[PDB]
Order: sequence, then C-alpha cells, then structure tokens
Amino acid sequence: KTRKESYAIYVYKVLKQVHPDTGISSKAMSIMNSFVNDVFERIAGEASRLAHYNKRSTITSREIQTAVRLLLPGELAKHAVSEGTKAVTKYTS
Amino acid sequence: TRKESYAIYVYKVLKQVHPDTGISSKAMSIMNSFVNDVFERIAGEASRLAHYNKRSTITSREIQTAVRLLLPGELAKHAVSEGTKAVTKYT
Amino acid sequence: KKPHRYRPGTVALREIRRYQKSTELLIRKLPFQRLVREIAQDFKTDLRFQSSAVMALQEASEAYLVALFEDTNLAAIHAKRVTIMPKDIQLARRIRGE
Amino acid sequence: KPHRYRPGTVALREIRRYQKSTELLIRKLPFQRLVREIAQDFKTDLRFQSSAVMALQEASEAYLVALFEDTNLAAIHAKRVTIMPKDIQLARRIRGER
Amino acid sequence: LRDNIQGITKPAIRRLARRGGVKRISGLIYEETRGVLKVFLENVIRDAVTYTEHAKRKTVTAMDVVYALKRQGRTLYGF
Amino acid sequence: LRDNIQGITKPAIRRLARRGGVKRISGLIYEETRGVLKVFLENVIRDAVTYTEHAKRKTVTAMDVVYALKRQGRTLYGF
Amino acid sequence: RAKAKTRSSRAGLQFPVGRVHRLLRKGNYAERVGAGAPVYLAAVLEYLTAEILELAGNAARDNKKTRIIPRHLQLAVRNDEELNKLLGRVTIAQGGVLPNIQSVLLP
Amino acid sequence: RAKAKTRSSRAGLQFPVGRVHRLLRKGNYAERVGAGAPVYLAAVLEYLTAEILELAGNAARDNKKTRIIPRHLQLAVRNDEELNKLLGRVTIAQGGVLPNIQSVLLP
DNA sequence: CCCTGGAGAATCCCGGTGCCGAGGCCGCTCAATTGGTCGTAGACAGCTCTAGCACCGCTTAAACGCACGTACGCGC
Repeated sequence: KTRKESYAIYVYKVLKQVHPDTGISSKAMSIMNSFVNDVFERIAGEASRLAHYNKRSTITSREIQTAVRLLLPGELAKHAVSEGTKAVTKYTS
Repeated sequence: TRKESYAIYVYKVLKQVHPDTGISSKAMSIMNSFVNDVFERIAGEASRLAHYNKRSTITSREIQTAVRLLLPGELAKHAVSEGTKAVTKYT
Repeated sequence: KKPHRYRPGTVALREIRRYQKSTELLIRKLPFQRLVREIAQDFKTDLRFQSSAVMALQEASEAYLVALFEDTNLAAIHAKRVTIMPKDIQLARRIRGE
Repeated sequence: KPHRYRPGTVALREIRRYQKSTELLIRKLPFQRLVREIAQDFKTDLRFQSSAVMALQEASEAYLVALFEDTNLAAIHAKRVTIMPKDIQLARRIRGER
Repeated sequence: LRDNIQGITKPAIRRLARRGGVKRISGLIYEETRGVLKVFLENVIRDAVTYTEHAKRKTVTAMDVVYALKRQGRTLYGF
Repeated sequence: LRDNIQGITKPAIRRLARRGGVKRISGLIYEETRGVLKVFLENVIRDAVTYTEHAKRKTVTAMDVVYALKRQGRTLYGF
Repeated sequence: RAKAKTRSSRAGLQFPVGRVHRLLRKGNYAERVGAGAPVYLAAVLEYLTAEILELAGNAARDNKKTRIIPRHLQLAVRNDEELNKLLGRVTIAQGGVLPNIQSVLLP
Repeated sequence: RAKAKTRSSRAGLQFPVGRVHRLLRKGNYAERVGAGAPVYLAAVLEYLTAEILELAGNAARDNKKTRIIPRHLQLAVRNDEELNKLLGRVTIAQGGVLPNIQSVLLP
C-alpha cells in the first residue's frame, strides 16, 4: 500500500549497535519514532529561525550546531557537537 | 538602510478608537514587538497546519484555524468575525 | 479472634508502590470515552473519535493529572501536611500558569 | 517618642509604591558586571550593548517578581506570611524549573 | 449524554493520586480534580476540533490530538 | 571579575519581592534568590552567547537576547 | 497601469495587507500563500491592536494621562482575561505588575 | 554512473542522511539546505537515540527484561538529568512516573 | 511505656503453557543515489564610523550595620 515514512528500522540498527542482546516492542518503537520526529522539527525549526535572524537563506552545518547547543543542555550537547563534528569531517573526507 | 516597523499603522488604529490619546516610543516598541510576535505565532501555526494535511498553500482558513487555536475565549470569535468581514469586503 | 485492621496510610503507601511501577491505564476506557463525547458535543455535534484517539487523550490526561498530583502532594509537605486539599490544586495551577 | 511604625505597615507601603511605578529596581552596573562575569565562562572576548544589558535586566526582574508572587502565595498556602527558600524550591519544582 | 463528568470515579481519582505518590486524599479533591480534568479536556478537544475541522474531516484522529497537545507544551509520544 | 553575585544587594532583592506583593522576607531568601538569578542568567546569557557566536559577532546584541528568551517561552517586548 | 489602490483600503483596513503578504513569502512558512491570508491576518492583527489600545486608553484615563505609556499597556494586557492568558508567557518591559495585595496581608 | 553508496555509510552513520535532507527541503524551513546540515542532523539524532536506548537497556536489565517496553523508555528519560530537562515538557504514553516516596511519607 | 517473638496477608521468586506480537525473509518500487549546470548566497578583503570599553570628578541616593521589640515561625 502507501509507504509511510518512519524511523522504525533505523532505531533498531542503533539498538543492536549499542546492545546486540535486547529487543524492542512496537509501542516503544513508536515512542522512539515520535521522539526522533519531535526533536527533528525542534532542531530544524531552530535552524530555520537562526538563518532567518541572520538574513541567511541556507541552513548549513553551523546552523544545526547552534540549534543543538540551544536545545540540548550541558554535557548532552557537547557530545552531540562532538558526534556532529566527527560526522561532517568523515562525510567531507 | 530601511527598517521594517509597524509604528505608523498602529498610530492610525489608535486615532480610530481614541483620537485624544497619544503613544510613546517605548510603548511603540512594545506594540511593534507585540504585533511581530503574534505574526510569527499565527504564520508558524498556519505553516504547521498546511504541513499536517500535505497542503502547499496558506489560505484565509489557515489563518482562521490558527486564530481559534491561539486566541482563547470570545477573542478568537471576534477576530474570526473581523477577518470574515474584511475578506468579504476585500473579495 | 481479631481482625487485621490495617491503619490508614500504610495500604495507601502500598498502593503508591504498586502503581508507580505499574503501566496499565488507571481510568476506565468507556467512562473516559463518554466524557470526551459530551465535551466535544458542546463544541461540535455529530463528531466521532478514533479508538487510538481516545487512547491518546487518556494517557495525556492521566499524566497531566499525575504530574499535577505530584505538585499537589509536594505542596502538602511544604504546608506541613500529608493530606491534599482542593486549595492545594488551585495553588498548583496558579503557579504552573493555568 | 518615635512614631514606630508596626512591622508590616512600611512593607505594605513599599508594596503599593513598587506595584504602580516602573522604575528599575536592581541597579544597572551591579547587574551589568554580573552579566560580564557569567558570560566570561563562555566567551572571554565578549561585549554587551547598553540595550543588551537593559533587555536582560527587565526580563530577569520580571521573572524574579513572578517567582516572588508564586513564592508569596505558597506562604499563605503554608499558613505563613514570610517567604522561605523552601517556598522558592517548591515554586521552581511546580513550574518545572527545579 | 448527561452527567458523564461522574464517569471519573472516586477510586479512579484515588488511583491517579496513588501514581503521584499522594499519601491521603480529601473528600473535596475528587470534585476539584474532575473540574480540572474537565477544563483540561475542554481545551485539548476544542483544539482538536479545529484541527479536525481544518482537514474537512468529521472524525477526530489521534494525530490531531498530538498536535493539540504539542502546541501547548504538552507533547505526547507514541500517539 | 569576582564576587559579583553580591552586586544584587539585599534592598534590591527586597524591592523585587515588594513588587511581587511579599510582606515579610526571610534572611535566607537573599542567598536563595541570588542562586535562582544566577541559574536563570546562566541559561539566557549562554543562549545569547551561542546566538552571538552564530551571528559572526563578538558583541551580544539585545536582538539576540530576544530570541534567547523567546525560545524558552519568555518573550520580551520593547527589546 | 491603472490607479494604485492598496488592498488595505479595499478591505476597509489600516494594517498593510501587502507587507503581511510579503513577510509570509520570505518567512519560509509555505510554498504558496493565498490572497485572503494576509487580509485575514491583518484584520486579526488590527482587532488585537485596537482592543489593546482601547484598554490602554481606558487605563491611561484612569491614571489621568493622555499618552500611552508601557505601564498602561501592561495594565491593559493583564486586566483583560483573554489577553492575560494569550500573553501569559510574555514579558513586558517597563510595565510592572497589577497593584493587588492578598486579603490576609491587609492589616 | 558510479556505485550508489549511501551517505550514512560515507559519514559513518546509521540514520538516513538523504531522508533528513528531503524532509528539511519539503518541511518549509529554508530556501536551501546545506550539504553538512543533514549529516549533522543525523549524528545528533543517532546519538540521542543511542543514549536513550542504552539507558533503556540498562533499565530493562534492572528488572530482568529482554524486550524494551515503554516503561523502560520513560524510566531511561527521567533518570538521566540531561534527558529530563530536554524532555521536561514531554508526555510518554504507557510509561508512568518515577517510583519515589517522600521522606516524611515513609512509615 | 518500649523491646521482642510469632503469625496473617500482600508481595516476590519460580516451574509450565503458549501465543500473539516481535524477529527474520522476499520483492521491489519509489525514494535515495550519481553526474552535470548554472544563478546565486556566501566567504573574503578594505573603509569606516558609531557605539562600547576604560578611567576620572562628585554627589547623593542606595546600601551595610547595629539597637530594639513585637508580629510571627515554630514546638506542643
């Protein structure tokens, strides 16, 4: 039928890469999909606002970096910056 | 350069209800900030409303739905009636 | 012969422990569903609600009321009390902004 | 003999005076230098505009005034007229801050 | 449909307070909690009504309930 | 710059509570009020720091503080 | 090129319909914006501006002032119930709060 | 053309970079979306997903459970002080709350 | 009146069933991927000039401190 966009399988590969011995129910899967989706609009909304405040038309890697510093607090942010920085350097290389 | 502001439009609204009262610059900045802040809430809600039903356009109903979602009580109904009267006069 | 006669408070604490670690919905389905329909019928008649739509409303209302009750309970010890009051809720809603 | 105002009369007079006057209660420079030392932990080479400190100061006081209103209401809720640090901690917890 | 505000029974309100760690529950709490729940439901469902009316739909879906809860800072996961 | 948390003096905290309708002020309130003021400032100013860093500027503007307060639901009018 | 008559005058409005339409276009909200969307947005903004100024002028007259000051705007917003809930999460500078005292705090 | 290698493997990630880029373009956020923005977005979402799942697995091991249930996700979010502040205004269905008792409420 | 032994009941650990939701497999198809091509936002370089930073008089209302007692927090 109609293909509905979801992160059901992608959370699963994340789960096995950090814990290859446990499973996850569909109700917990939908919550994780909801959690991923809700954070997605918050960062994109912050990045869209950040570009609008600087009169800039594109959303770059720095836009997401500032967005996750504003939303994620403290030590949770600094690993997200560290994980985000290592992703862009690997992608460019 | 030129800076966008709502200073003059609020002034004409002010005389249309009380022509005997003025306004200050600090009150003007708060009034400019109030209209701008509400503008992003209604447009942001209308942008979200269009995204929910896979709508690529924002119409008067998009603004109308955001009004009853944001404004509580009789304030929303008066705003809906004012917008409906303006829409009929415009069209 | 003598009845057990548990004193007030101890079984309530046991009910706290048995329900804080629990997962099932405390409010019954149909009484909450019927309350939704009569509230919606004041706003719009001939309106229907999906089973998962009522389910989504039920968990959100319970968690909001549970979080309100935690603020209601924490105000009681703040007021040197262990029994919640209707005025305790009114203070909680005012501080929360509601 | 001195007039010797009873405890509460002058405090009420300050309540009437400061709730209609929009003068800025915290002084400018003592609040301004507090911003510089707080922002020094994030950026050593940082500057602040005069309106930037002005915007921070009114927002902080209105948050503190709103917090004091919730703190005061908790005191009467707890059969008291004196605000307490535990009343502040209850206010942040109910509001979801701390 | 009348007198459905009593569907939230006294043990049901009691069980909800037990989840919140409430030691003792007064007899006047249940009437106040029902009024608080009625006010909270009257805001979320009305917001969901405008969401449903905007979609030209006659049945309120769970997705509109999520949007109604999200816009007031009470976002719900799992729908 | 050290010991600037004492810049919020005792009458200054007293004037804040009088605006809030507080009749009696405890002696331990000022230390607690300074703590919640430091925590609140450590969030808004840090948010404005990231706004200023992203804007390619070395001076924090009041405009950046406006979005810093707005994103936490504390929008300020009059800048 | 006929006579240039603003859409605000066509709808009986003072707020700029074209400016509201322009910010909707560059605000990155939606791919398309309708004709009545800025008309409805400006009418709601005009009503909110008129209602706030009406209560601010009434508060200014109560204080024997014929100029609107930020204290009057704060008094106008907080006194009116729907404006108080709508702007509950809104900070107003140079406005203060309502001059109310609790019953048990009175002598 | 060349082999259609995915951008997630090129960036060393599991979350789909192309899906994030497509939703950014169709989500009406900006006129353009940069190349590194979906890569940064995927890394942040993956780390947040990994941190929650690892804490949920620890909570599942605490009550000797193999399958992750929504109670485990709620317990993982509230126990972490970083996740608690991030999801303070977030309601989790079928999760309950933290099983704690006040000190004066104990027998 | 407080300390300690025995027993009633709700809760916790454990063996057996199984079942139904979760884990794994097959297409395959539609959205992710590859290459090229421009309009164009953006990084970079030089000017500047308007506002912030640092120090100085001063004076004066704001603030620290001490003496006293009565509204009030707290114990019972």
